[PDB]
Amino acid sequence: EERVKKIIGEQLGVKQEEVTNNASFVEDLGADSLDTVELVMALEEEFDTEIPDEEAEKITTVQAAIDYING
Amino acid sequence: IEERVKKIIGEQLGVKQEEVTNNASFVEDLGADSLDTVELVMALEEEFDTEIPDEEAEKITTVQAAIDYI
Amino acid sequence: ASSRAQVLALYRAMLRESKRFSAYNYRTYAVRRIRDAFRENKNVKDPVEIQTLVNKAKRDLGVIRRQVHIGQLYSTDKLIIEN
Amino acid sequence: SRAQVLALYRAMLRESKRFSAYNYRTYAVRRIRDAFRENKNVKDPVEIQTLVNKAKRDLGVIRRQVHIGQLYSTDKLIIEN
Amino acid sequence: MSVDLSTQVVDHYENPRNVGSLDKTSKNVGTGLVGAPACGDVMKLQIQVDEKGKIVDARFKTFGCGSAIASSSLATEWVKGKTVEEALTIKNTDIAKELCLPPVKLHCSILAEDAIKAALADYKLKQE
Amino acid sequence: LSTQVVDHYENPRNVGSLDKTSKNVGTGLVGAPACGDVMKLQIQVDEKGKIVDARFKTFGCGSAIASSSLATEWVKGKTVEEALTIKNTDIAKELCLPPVKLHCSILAEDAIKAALADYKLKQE
Amino acid sequence: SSLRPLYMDVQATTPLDPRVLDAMLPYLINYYGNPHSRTHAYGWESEAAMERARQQVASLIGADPREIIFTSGATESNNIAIKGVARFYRSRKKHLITTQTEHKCVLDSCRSLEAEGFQVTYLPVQKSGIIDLKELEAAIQPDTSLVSVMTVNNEIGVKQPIAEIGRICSSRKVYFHTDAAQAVGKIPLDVNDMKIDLMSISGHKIYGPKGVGAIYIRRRPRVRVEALQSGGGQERGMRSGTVPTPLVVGLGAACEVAQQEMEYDHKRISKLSERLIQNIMKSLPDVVMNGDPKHHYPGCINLSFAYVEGESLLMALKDVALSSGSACTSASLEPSYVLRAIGTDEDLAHSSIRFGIGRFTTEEEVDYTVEKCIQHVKRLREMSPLWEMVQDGIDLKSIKW
Amino acid sequence: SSLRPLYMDVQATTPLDPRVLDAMLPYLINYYGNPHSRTHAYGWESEAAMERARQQVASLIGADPREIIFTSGATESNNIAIKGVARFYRSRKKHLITTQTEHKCVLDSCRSLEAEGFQVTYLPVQKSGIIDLKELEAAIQPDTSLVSVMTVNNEIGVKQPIAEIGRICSSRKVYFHTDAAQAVGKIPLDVNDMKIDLMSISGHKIYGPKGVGAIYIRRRPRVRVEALQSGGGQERGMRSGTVPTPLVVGLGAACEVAQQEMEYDHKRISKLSERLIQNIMKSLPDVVMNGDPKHHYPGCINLSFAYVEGESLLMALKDVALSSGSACTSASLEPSYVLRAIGTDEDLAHSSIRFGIGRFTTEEEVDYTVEKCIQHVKRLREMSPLWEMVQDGIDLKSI
Ligand SMILES: *P(=O)(O)OCC(C)(C)[C@@H](O)C(=O)NCCC(=O)NCCSC(=O)CCCCCCCCCCC
Ligand SMILES: *Cc1c(COP(=O)(O)O)cnc(C)c1O
Ligand SMILES: *Cc1c(COP(=O)(O)O)cnc(C)c1O
Ligand SMILES: [Zn+2]
Ligand SMILES: [Zn+2]
Repeated sequence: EERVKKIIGEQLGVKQEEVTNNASFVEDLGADSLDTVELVMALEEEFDTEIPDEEAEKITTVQAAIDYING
Repeated sequence: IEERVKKIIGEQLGVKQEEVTNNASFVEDLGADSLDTVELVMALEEEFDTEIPDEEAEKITTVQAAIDYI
Repeated sequence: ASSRAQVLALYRAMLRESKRFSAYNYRTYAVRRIRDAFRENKNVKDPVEIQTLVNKAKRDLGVIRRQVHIGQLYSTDKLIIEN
Repeated sequence: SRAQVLALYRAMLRESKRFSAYNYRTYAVRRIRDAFRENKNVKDPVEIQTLVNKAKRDLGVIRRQVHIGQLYSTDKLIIEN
Repeated sequence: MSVDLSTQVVDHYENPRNVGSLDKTSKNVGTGLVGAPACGDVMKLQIQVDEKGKIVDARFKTFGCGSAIASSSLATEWVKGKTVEEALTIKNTDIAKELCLPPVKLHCSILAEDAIKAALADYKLKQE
Repeated sequence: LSTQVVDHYENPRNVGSLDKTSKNVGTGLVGAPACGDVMKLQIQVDEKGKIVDARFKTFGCGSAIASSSLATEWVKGKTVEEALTIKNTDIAKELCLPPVKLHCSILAEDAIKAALADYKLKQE
Repeated sequence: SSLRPLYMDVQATTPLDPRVLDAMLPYLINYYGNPHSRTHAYGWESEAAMERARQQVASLIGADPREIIFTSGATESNNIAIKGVARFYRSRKKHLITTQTEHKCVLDSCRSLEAEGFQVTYLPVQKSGIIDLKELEAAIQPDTSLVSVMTVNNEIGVKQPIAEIGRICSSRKVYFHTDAAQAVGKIPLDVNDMKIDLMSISGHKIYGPKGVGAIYIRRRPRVRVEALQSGGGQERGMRSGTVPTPLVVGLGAACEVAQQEMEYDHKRISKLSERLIQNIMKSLPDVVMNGDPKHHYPGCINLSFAYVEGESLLMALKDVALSSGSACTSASLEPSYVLRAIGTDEDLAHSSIRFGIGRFTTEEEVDYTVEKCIQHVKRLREMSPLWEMVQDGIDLKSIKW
Repeated sequence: SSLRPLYMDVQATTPLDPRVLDAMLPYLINYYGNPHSRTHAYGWESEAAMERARQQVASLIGADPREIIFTSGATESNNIAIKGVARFYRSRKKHLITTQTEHKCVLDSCRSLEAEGFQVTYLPVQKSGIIDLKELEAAIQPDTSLVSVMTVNNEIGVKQPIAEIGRICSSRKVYFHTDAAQAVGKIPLDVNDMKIDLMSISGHKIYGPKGVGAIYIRRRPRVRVEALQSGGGQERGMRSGTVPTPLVVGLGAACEVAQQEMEYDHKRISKLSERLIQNIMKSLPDVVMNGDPKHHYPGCINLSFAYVEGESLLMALKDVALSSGSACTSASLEPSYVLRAIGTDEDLAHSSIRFGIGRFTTEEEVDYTVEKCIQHVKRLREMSPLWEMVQDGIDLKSI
């Protein structure tokens, strides 16, 4: 369903419990900017979308990603 | 220098400009075969920078038809 | 029952694709040889030999497509007579 | 800048992942990653501009070679299953 | 999927037939272990014969190329329920024909033949 | 291939011929041995010993053509004694001739001196 | 970054036929296996392509595939023929016969053999450029090991009477080799009809890839050759080294295509050649064609423009890629030995240029080249002292150094 | 299931690096001029590209561009070095020195020279595959003109002590040639630091195109070499013939890329090699590595699997392209002379296969190869009579 959380952990190698909806990739999950790029690309491959750079720029939290991956 | 497709047609079929009446037929009137007509319609696509698609192009057999389409 | 129509599209395609060659020599040679070839075989009546020529023309159509594409990828200046 | 840099990274990854060949694809992706990460902490702007320009040339090469591989593809590897 | 590698050889390799070993102590089994010269291809072939001279089963183990393994397996299939004298008629050329072996791999067939003859010699030698 | 050579190539100055019968015209017709580079250079001398104009025609490579054009341009308005100081090495330096083409410069110098020699021979 | 000039120098090299590049690319991308790898699929597919190409060459020249050896080019091929045949029979035969217009690789190989104690006769040619068969017969010696004569001249295009030479050599039990680099794919060649024993083939002369060639070594009445490149024994032991798969694949594609289009190419190339020559001659006097037009390949036209130096004309035609046998423009200032062989006056030897008409040449290129040729020959003639003297009727008496 | 198998045979040849092909195509399409045509623009641009590539190669090996001669491959280069040097100085020197593990082109060139009246010393190697320097010094004679030793072996991957050999040869006024086909672009090479006089380079060993190579001929002290290919004198008269522009362009691109990526490639290649070896050794006993691992290039791993014949194993791994030095795999049935030279028992010589790890090999490829290798080696051992006897012990078995 919204198992993007799984993906996030796979991308960041963090326990499924540590992908809190209110979590920030950099502030909380220890990712750099590159990790974030590879993350949004992994979501592009998993959900068959093309969230443009101007749209990707706003994806900084898990709940934001879940939200976007609904439309 | 307007709908001078006649020039193009004349160049392709090598007929005098006077024999390019709007009522002229490529095969019946201007002595062209089917291949010559293919190269002709392509020549119009290249001259007017268009892509008269196949489903529409199939019906272009007269000068007035060519003028009409554009 | 004539394959005439199948031929014609092929002709059209083979000319159109050939006309995209970036290089003067390849473009001119391809177009002229396509024309002269179709015209030379216009009077063939044997359906099997005709199908043979059609299949060969299809292989050459794929070749022309790939080579025109590559020639676009590595294009260069036009010839002095091009302008 | 910085955003331009990241845009470059994304572009080179997206284009690289289209390689038809397993060896070319995997190699391209991994080398791009290791390269950007290896240069992550460089500070000299001139060397940075150099690396960026090199990355642009390598991006054009990646595009052209990916297209070539698409025009002349073949069967996949046994390990792709 | 190959070149000068016949399909029959591939069948006798990927699907080795009569692979195994018997008890050399049963006095009713003749075991011949002969190896090839130039190409260290070694063949171990054991045959088991009940009374009346008929081969009741055959097993082998071979250290060698695919053509040697397949040649030996084919040997065991051929050395099925034939006369101990019948086995004397097995010729290397029949094997090479059966498998379409090129000249470079004939060392296999000549070895397989040898193995058969090595086994028969031990059996007769087992009858004091 | 230097740019100066290209400029004198077809942009050559003073291409033509003069009247060989004039006692005031010196005509030098020199051919090279190694190849077939031939140079004809004619000069016209005023009463004061100044070269008032010169014309040439040369059958040879581009570097020889340019060498001769530069030669006639240089002898523009100089003294018959002044012109003797024109050196082939000055020509090759002016044109940046590579070593393979120095025979052109040597031919131009040779032509100049032969033509001046013809003039002096006509005054007697 | 200005516009590019027309290519009229097909005798030096030819562009790749896009079909050939398409034939090569799969092996430059995905099929990179070594054809000598016998233990996996990459080798199997590479070998398959190589052998297919071999059959293609054999089909073009009418030989058995087993008689085709892949090389790096026509130069290596001629080296193998001359040095291999020469050395093999050295114990009993030390005389060779070739001609003075042969390519520089044949001549220089023969020169090295002379430095090694061999005897070599360089047959002269008639003013037409064609050898005299009688001098060939009378020149053959009992200890003659090899006769080498090129099929088509690379500078003037004259065709030698290959078939009759084959008959002569056969009747004398002498090996016959032909440098066919400029003929393969342009004129019909059959080794058996022509009694040919060895033949040289260049890949980049027939719109194939650079860096690959072939040598035909007859296997029927077997021909013995000493291998020059030592190694692992590839190519029946005649040419050790890794067979360059993509290059030979391209070579085969080129030979096959040439077999398909040979007649058509000859028709239109001949038309363009006649057009160029006839149009230039009708507008410029004292222009002489070098080589007999009765036995001449139309794709190579060598013309001398009397009273005009070659390199000056080339510089005039900065928009057309050409070549000349002029002393000038040659590293060691040296006139073409080919033109000296046909007895060309020194002036015309310095006044010759070579036009190449090829598979891809257009009529427009021909007309442009003709116009510029007329214009600039006129301009240079108004600049030429020899022209002036001829128009005045002077006497050849220049002064030298 | 017509899927293609993994490539683990980088020592036989390597794919084009897309960078090299991109470097080549313009000269296969638009820039088709002959580099020896001096009178028009097509020739000029071809020559320009060719000379630039030359600077690329020289830059990779630290030589002067004038010291790089283009050839058709490493075979032609080795022929030029050995036969050329040997012939030039024949009037006063007729002894050559090489080793028993050199490539067949060096060996056969030396053989032809033997047929030409030269005497040739084939140095043996230690079981490690490394020559013994003392035997090299002691082997040189007053009329020794040339020493030939390859840098890295193509069958076992051992690295020879190039620098010390250079010192010795230099101190004796003897020419030093090295077949560097297996080292260029994989391990560091500097011609001057190593006192090298001639070196062979092959394009298709370093992700370049097939059909092109180079020979480095020193100009500093100068080395005299007799040209083998007669012709018009191209390449300073050493190698007549039309230089194949696209091929030399690709070779140069390959050399530049190799200079860029050599360190990275060595790091990950070495890590993967250690992975393969350690993982195979822990799961299959009686597997022996041929060649000293202390002086060894990780890209070439030659292993003998006791009690198993090589070609049967190769056929078992129908999903991996490999190689073996087993007699039962050569046209003329012949076991690898390299393995025989390093003293490997003949039986284990028949049990060797070669894994090559290259610039593009993935860790997944390594793990797959390891797993299938274990599985099929076990299966074949249960089929092997030598296995059975070893578990029970025994000696001969007639021939
Ligand atoms: P963000 O979280 O702040 O990330 C930090 C970044 C890198 C974005 C930025 O802030 C930063 O730290 N910059 C310092 C250094 C830098 O920006 N370097 C960028 C250029 S690195 C480079 O050169 C890439 C290497 C390209 C080679 C790839 C070759 C692939 C193989 C080709 C196959 C055909
Ligand atoms: C062009 C040519 C050659 C050149 O051969 P390559 O090895 O391909 O460069 C040889 N002989 C003749 C007659 C040629 O015209
Ligand atoms: C592969 C190899 C060669 C082969 O050279 P080619 O370029 O194929 O002619 C020669 N020597 C060594 C050591 C090699 O590994
Ligand atoms: Zn075997
Ligand atoms: Zn000159």
